[PDB]
Amino acid sequence: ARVAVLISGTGSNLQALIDSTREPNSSAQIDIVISNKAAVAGLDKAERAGIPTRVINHKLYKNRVEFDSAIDLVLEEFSIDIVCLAGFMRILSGPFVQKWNGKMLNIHPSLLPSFKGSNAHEQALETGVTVTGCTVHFVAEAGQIILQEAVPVKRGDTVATLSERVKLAEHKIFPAALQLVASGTVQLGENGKICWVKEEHH
Repeated sequence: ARVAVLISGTGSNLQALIDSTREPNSSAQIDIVISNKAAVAGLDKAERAGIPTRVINHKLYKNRVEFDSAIDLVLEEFSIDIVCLAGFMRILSGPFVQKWNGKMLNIHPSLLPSFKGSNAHEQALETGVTVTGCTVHFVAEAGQIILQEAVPVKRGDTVATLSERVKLAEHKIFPAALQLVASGTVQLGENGKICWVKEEHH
């Protein structure tokens, strides 16, 4: 499967994703990294790895739909099968999300549905949970969960220490989820729920 990664900044998890696709039995290849912001660290990561990049500036389009259509055109030109969001900070339009239904992944630094939105680590700490984690899910208008990994909150943790621990888990589950979807092992059913598929090819 041909994969695109959309970013807005540092491209958190991008290197983890790249590394996984270099592995022997990978079902995925990262073929393009697209940013809505020029000269961000994630682009440099991609470029240093020899992966094509594109910058699509939202300020050059009339509205959200026009902007997302420009992204989609690039995805079409590169024959992309699957999209991963790595710190993408714009809201994708309904039409874009619908087209990419069951083919676009995102990650969140909590065990959804807990701690939705920004600052999930601070939320976990303020709430006083002893268990948090990360969730990779398909993107919807939210979206069906593919994988989750629980991560302990330790006594004395700061936002930084908890964030680093959750990031190590993300480095593991984002590529694992990508491989599941790229291989066809995990697919979105016609009923809108996750389907674990037994593949014909052995």
